[PDB]
This record gives sequence, C-alpha cells and structure tokens, in this order.
Amino acid sequence: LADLMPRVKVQSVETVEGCTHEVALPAEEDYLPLKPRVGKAAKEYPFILDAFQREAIQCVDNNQSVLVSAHTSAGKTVCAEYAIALALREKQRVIFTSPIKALSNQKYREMYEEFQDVGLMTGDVTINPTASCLVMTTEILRSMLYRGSEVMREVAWVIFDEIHYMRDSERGVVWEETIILLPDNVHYVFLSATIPNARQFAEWICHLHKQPCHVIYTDYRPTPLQHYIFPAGGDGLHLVVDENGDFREDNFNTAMQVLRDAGDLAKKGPSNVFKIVKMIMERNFQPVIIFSFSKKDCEAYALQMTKLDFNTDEEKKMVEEVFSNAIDCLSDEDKKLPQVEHVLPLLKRGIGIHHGGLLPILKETIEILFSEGLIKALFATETFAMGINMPARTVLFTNARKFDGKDFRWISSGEYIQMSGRAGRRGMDDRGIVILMVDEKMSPTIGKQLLKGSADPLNSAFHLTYNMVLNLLRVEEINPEYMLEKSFYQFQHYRAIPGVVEKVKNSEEQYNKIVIPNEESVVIYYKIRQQLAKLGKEIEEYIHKPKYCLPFLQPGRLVKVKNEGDDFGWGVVVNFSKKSLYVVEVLLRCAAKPAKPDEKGEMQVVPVLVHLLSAISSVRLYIPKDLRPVDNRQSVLKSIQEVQKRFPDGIPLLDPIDDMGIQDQGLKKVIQKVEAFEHRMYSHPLHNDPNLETVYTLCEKKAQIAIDIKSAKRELKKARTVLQMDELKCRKRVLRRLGFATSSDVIEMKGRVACEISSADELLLTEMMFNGLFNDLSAEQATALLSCFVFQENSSEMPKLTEQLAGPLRQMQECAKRIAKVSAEAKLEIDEETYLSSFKPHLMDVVYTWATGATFAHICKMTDVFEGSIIRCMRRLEELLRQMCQAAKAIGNTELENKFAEGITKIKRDIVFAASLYL
Amino acid sequence: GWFIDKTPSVKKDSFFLD
Ligand SMILES: Nc1ncnc2c1ncn2[C@@H]1O[C@H](COP(=O)(O)OP(=O)(O)O)[C@@H](O)[C@H]1O
Ligand SMILES: [Cl-]
Repeated sequence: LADLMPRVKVQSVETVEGCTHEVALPAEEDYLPLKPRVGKAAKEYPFILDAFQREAIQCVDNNQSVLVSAHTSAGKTVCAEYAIALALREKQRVIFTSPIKALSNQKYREMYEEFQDVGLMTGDVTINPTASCLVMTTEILRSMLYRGSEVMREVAWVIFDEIHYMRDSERGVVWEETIILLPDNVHYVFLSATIPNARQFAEWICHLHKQPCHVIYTDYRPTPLQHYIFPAGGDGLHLVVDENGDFREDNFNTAMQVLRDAGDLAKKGPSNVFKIVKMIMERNFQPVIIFSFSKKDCEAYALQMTKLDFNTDEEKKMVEEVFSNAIDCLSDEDKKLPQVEHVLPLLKRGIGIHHGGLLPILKETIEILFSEGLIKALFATETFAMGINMPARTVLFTNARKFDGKDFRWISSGEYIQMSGRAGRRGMDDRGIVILMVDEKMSPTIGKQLLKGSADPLNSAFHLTYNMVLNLLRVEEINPEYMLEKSFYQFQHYRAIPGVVEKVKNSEEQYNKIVIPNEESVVIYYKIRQQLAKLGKEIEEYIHKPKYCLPFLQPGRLVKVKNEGDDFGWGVVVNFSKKSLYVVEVLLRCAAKPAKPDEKGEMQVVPVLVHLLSAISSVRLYIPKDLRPVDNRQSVLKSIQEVQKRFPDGIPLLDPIDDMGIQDQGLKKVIQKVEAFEHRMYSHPLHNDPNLETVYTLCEKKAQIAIDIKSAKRELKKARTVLQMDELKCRKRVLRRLGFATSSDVIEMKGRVACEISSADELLLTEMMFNGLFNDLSAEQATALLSCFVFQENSSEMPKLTEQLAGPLRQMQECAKRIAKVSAEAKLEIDEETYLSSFKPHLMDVVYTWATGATFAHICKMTDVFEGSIIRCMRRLEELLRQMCQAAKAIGNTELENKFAEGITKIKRDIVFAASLYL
Repeated sequence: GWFIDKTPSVKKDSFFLD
C-alpha cells in the first residue's frame, strides 16, 4: 500500500545525574553524538549553569533543534538567550515567539536591555521590524508565513516560549499550524514544563522537518515546595507533601476527617481566607499569591484585608511614588476614575489584585509593585499564573473546583503544577509553600495524583478553520490535506502504526511458513469443529443458569467441569450451597489442576462455581456416606469407570428441554445447528484419518496467525486513517457554494478578502461585506457592529438598544442565518440558534458612544461589565478593524477601507490605548 | 451400582422449620 507514515527512531544520550537527554532522528540516518563546542561561547552567564542547561546549550552549539522540558523557574530562558546570542554573533536572525501579547511585551523588555538589537511585533505594536531578534506573538508569526517569505529571510532560529499554549483550544491551533509552516532549514528551541510525552513531540518535529530534535528533561526544582491542605472548618494546615516530594497519607487522611465532620448536619465571624493570609504574615510566609477563579471573589477577598496593613510607611511612600509616576501619563479626567481611587488604598496597605477586569495600566502597575516586593498579599486570577515568572514565597488556593460545561470538576494536576510553580523564589527562599483549601470530600488516590502526579500529557487540539483552508489554497505550494497529515494531532493517532505494520509482516511471514497443510479440505473440517465448539459453549450457558440446573444437582450426579480451558473430565456431586453465585462440591480427577492423560489420577473433592459445569448427566451413581478415606475416593473413580463402560456411546446427558425445562426458543435453533454440524463432521473424509490431529493442529496454528493479521490490519486501517477529512470536504463545500473558492480549489477574489480576517469569523464578515451591508452604515455604527465579532467572553444581560444600532444588528443576523443554513446544507454540525447568539451585542451601545467622543467615565456607567474587559474588547476591535481595512484593500474597495480607517481613529485615543508600561 | 434419575427435587418455599 501507499503508507507514507512516520519513520523516526529515538536514542538516549548519556548525561550526568540531574537531566535526561534523548534525540529523535530519522530512522534512515545514523545517530551522531554532539561534538564539543568550538571557540568561545556565544554567551556567558553570571552563575554556574545547571546540567540540563549545558546539554541544551550544546545542542544549539551543534545547530540542532531542542526541546527543553523543565519546571517553571528552573532556567529554561537561559537556553533561548544563548540561541539569540549565537544567531546575533553569527549575523543571523531570530524569532522569539510567545503565545500572548502581554508576555511578548515583557520579554521584549528583557531581550532589549540584554541584546538591544531586538524588535517587537504584536497585534497592537510594531517596534524595530528590521531587528535581528524579533519578539512576536504566534498569531503574528503565522500571519507572516502565509503572507510572504521575508518573515524568515536569514532567520536561523525560532524560540517557542511555553509550548503549553498548544493545549489551549482558542489559540492552540494557530500554534501547531505555525510549526507546520516553518521551513525545514530552520532550527527550533522549544521551552516547556515537565510533560510526560516530550519524546512524542520531538518525534513529531523530526518527522516534520526531517531534522534531528533533542529532548532535555529535568524534574529539578531550584526551590523545594511544601504542600499543605486546609480542611474547611479546620483550625490550621496539614502538611500533605514534604520537601522531598513524599506524600504524607498520615496528615492527609486526618485533614479530610476534619473536613468530613466540619459542615452543618455533620457536627458573625470572619473569613477563612482572611485567617489564612493573616497567619501567613505572622509566619513570615509573605509575599503570597492568593489564586481565585472569580474576579468578583478576588476583589472581595482582597477587600477583606483592608482592615489590616502589610506595608511599612517607607514602603507606603515607595508605593505612592511608583503609583503617581506610572499614572502621570494619564489625562486629568482619567485619574479620577473610580478604579484608580479604589486600588491605591489597597496598594498602600500592601494588598494587591490582578485579574483581566482591571485596566491594563493598573494591572501592569500592580505587576511592577509586586516584583518590587511592595505587595505582600496579592489576590490574583488564574491568568496571572499563565505569564512571565513573577514568583512569591507562598501560593494560596481559595477554591479547588472549577466550572466546566454543565457539571463541576476538580482542578487538574496540570493546573495545580502551573499555579503552585510560582511558590519558591530562586535565591530568596529556602522553600516555597503551597496551601490548598478544600470544601468537598476528596479521595486519597486523587489527592496523591493531584499533588505529586505528573502533568497532563501535551495533546494537540488541532482543528480546521476557514481562515486556514483559504490561506492554504492561496499559496500554490501547500494544500489543506498536507496541513492535516503533518499535524501533531494526526501524528499522535499515527503512533500505533509503527508497531502494527512490523507485526503484520513478521506474521505474514510466519503464516506462509506454517502453510504446509496436506490439503485444502482440512480448513473445512477445522471450521466445522470450531462452529461445534462455539455451539457447545452456547449450550453450556443455558445449562449454567442456576434456575435450570440447580434442581438436578442431587448427590451422586455425574457432571463435567471446565474452566478457562482445562477440564477435569467427569465428577460426582456431593451437595451444593450459596457462596459469597452458587457452589457445588464435586469429586474430580486431579487450587489443584486436573489429572494428565498418562496419570492414573486421584479423586479429590473440591468446591466449584456452578457456572463452570459444561454438561450434566442423567446418571446418579451411588456414593459412600463418609468420603474422608482415600480408598472410598478411589472406589468412586472405579464406579464411574464402570458407568463409562455401560455406556460406550457416551455418558447420557439431560435433555435441556424434555428434562431440564428450558423452554427458550434460542436454545432450539442451537441444538438444531449442533446435530447438523455433527453430521457434517462425521461425514468429512478427514474425521476417520489417524493424522487428523496432526493436521488439525497445524490448521489451528495457521488459523490463529490469520486472526492476528485480521485484527492487526483492522487497527492499521484505523490508525492510518485521517480523521478530519470529512470535515474538510464539508468546509470546502461551503467555500464552493459561497464563492470563496472554485470547484478546483482555486482561490476566488472573495476568498482573498476573507484571508485578511483572522481575529474573527472571516466567513460571515466577508459575506456581510460583499452583500453591501456596511455600505449604508456610518463608521461609528460600522465599528459598533463589529464589536459583536470580538466579544467572545460574554456572560451578562443585554442592554436596551436604539433603533440606529438594532437595524444593522438585525441585518447582520440575517446573513448569519444564511451562513448556518449553507453549513447545515453541507452537513456540518452547527446549531442555528447557537451561531446567531455567539456574537454578543452587549457593547454595541458602549462602543458606539465611545466612537462619538464620550469620556471613558461616561461609557462605564452604561454596563456592569468590568471596566478592563471593555478595554480588552476595544483592543481586539481596533485590531479587527485594521484587518477589515486590509480585506477591503485586497479588492481595492477604497470606500470601505476609508470607513474602517475612520472607525480606528474614533476609538484609538485616551486610556483605552495607553502605551504599555513595559514598551 | 448406578441408577438414572431424570426428575428433580423441590422445596415448598413457604415452610416454617423448627
Ligand atoms: N544556574 C542558575 N543559577 C542561578 N540562577 C539561575 C540559574 N539559571 C537561571 N537562573 C535564574 O532564574 C531565572 C532564569 O529565567 P527563568 O524565569 O527561571 O526561566 P524558566 O522559568 O522559563 O525556566 C533568572 O532569574 C536567573 O537569575
Ligand atoms: Cl561542550
């Protein structure tokens, strides 16, 4: 067949205790150990490098891609810096790509102060494009690879900070899509955390770019952690994991027992979080991060602490100075905002908050005050853990459960690893501490798997998108089929083919060797007996039914017993009773095993389950009263030997219908097939042959080898299958019907328009644009309408909308229905009501009034949505508008380009687009 | 010797033994 499957081996390089080194290679190539670096290093560091860093360095010295899998704060960034150093030293280019903008900004600050030849590129900012070392968001990098080749001109290295972003669903597809698009001549540095399938990843990179890829892994943690649990309604903390990483079941069970009886029915005041952060300051555990999955809970817990003060008057003066300096850029009108007033009292008292709801300038100001130690008790959301390493001495969890779908579920070990990794500062702490608050009973096994358990594997979330398909039809070198065959998602489901195909040939060889049966008629005999055996077992099941056989288990009844293959011939029952199922005590020929053919045998009474009886006879031979003696047991064996003689035709069996009473209709058709197949058996020319058993065993062997080939090919045809082709055929069908591309998969002008839209539903917007919906709108309502396309995170009640805004909305929803009907007409899994309601219009009025010139203060009164979520949306809208301009420019539609351009200016002003403090 | 029995046994299921 045409099996174009992966063919990659992996070898283990020897290294010093402290790290493990594997390298994934193409199988054809011969492994070659890294040779020592030649010449001075590319970068020296102000510390002694750890073993895992040296090995990764040696990879980059040898111009070979490497994946570094170490815990956060272990020193992964050291490796990337050496790559940047080496490429700059060699007058080559570098791209340090990060998944999030905010991280890209901070990394740019790092890279700039260190190398100075660096630039930045995100959806919001573009600094020094000609830099030799570009920090850029992954979204930007894929957009450049689809656009042109100058993105990678003279680029020798690409650094992927935190590959975990691939697990994400909203932006993990762009990550994987990017790696598939890079040229093979490029070398990669991947930075990750402890993942159990790091090898699988390197194997993919190796199968993908036909180049060796290394794996450096280390569980080294520069600061050991002590994990504590706090039972709800409990007075203090139980050490559940010590610094050595051992799980103390001693203190875990005693913690949950306090939890078991703590709640009402099992048996004002302050808060439990309050009491935990209080003892934290009294035990010198500060600074601490208190993670809360609800921004509303995050602000409450932080406000409870306003009663206390965690800062010295010196630190106060520092906080106030750092705060007033970071705000000076804001306009007088914006300094009076209520959020600016409400937070400064908490910062003065050493309390801080961090969540997506804050304003960007404040969120970053708090990040700065935290790195300065002026914030000793920070209540932050989960997002704060998915960012640059800003560690604390202590991490506190307010809740252990998170809402996902339509049911509650604990937090995964992967999430606990992520957030707890911030406890423990490199040189500042002898040991970071982690505190977990539980309110629901927790099994010990899951507690061990959660605190000490490895991180969840790194599995691809790759899926298809119209924006991806269209861009792949635009390039005349690649096709969407290629993108799927070369994805990590497909590589992981291609992972069973290696072992399967090798076994099929070896078996196919072993099958042709045992292919020595004298004649082909033998197979017919074999299949006949095989059927009789299947029928035989079916009859037994009816006789197993205790409702049918128990009445005939009188002492002395002859019974044949078989279990899992081996049998004990015949035997006599003595009595029966229940077990724990029923059990009968039966003499048999032999926890013992049956007697062999050459052995004369020795009778022994043993209890056996009733569902182990193959046949039951009509005969009841007489047994001695006291069966304890051995001589009596032999006497029974001789009595049955005489019964077998009185019936050479076979010991008579009970008619299951005439005698046992099984009136079931299925047993009728089974007994008919038995008599018919028994007639076929004795008719077969081979039945009489004395060599039958010699040829029936070679036939049984050749038959089993064939069974393996069948099941092996079965899973191989599954593993070899591409799973997402049906979706692709349906999505191409949608693009055909709507005119984005032709039946021959050639991009139409309409498709090139959609290509420019990546931050939203390209398909709906291009349809809206081509239908002339925007043509009648003003720039202020045009931009307000687009707000529905960048407000994915919506969970509030709608507002009262003016007719000037509902008009285009109703018009837009009409095109949305048409998009759904055609998708369904293509047999795509889509719910029409779900599609229309996905575009939340909640900020139509807010965006519209900001477009007209209203102050930020004025628009906040309009909606209860947290004020930071408004700015996050406006930033996405401005980025989307910029795309819309590129879309209209693709067809030269300058009148629409001028309208979106106008929308940009109307919203790009004041604090919404305040320059980041890190830039 | 040996004998052949194709008939089963029974229990009242309502009896009170003692
Ligand atoms: N061998 C080392 N010895 C002492 N400190 C180190 C060492 N390597 C890295 N560091 C420190 O840890 C940080 C390195 O960057 P880091 O944030 O830990 O990367 P990552 O967390 O992704 O692995 C720096 O603050 C650095 O001072
Ligand atoms: Cl070396």
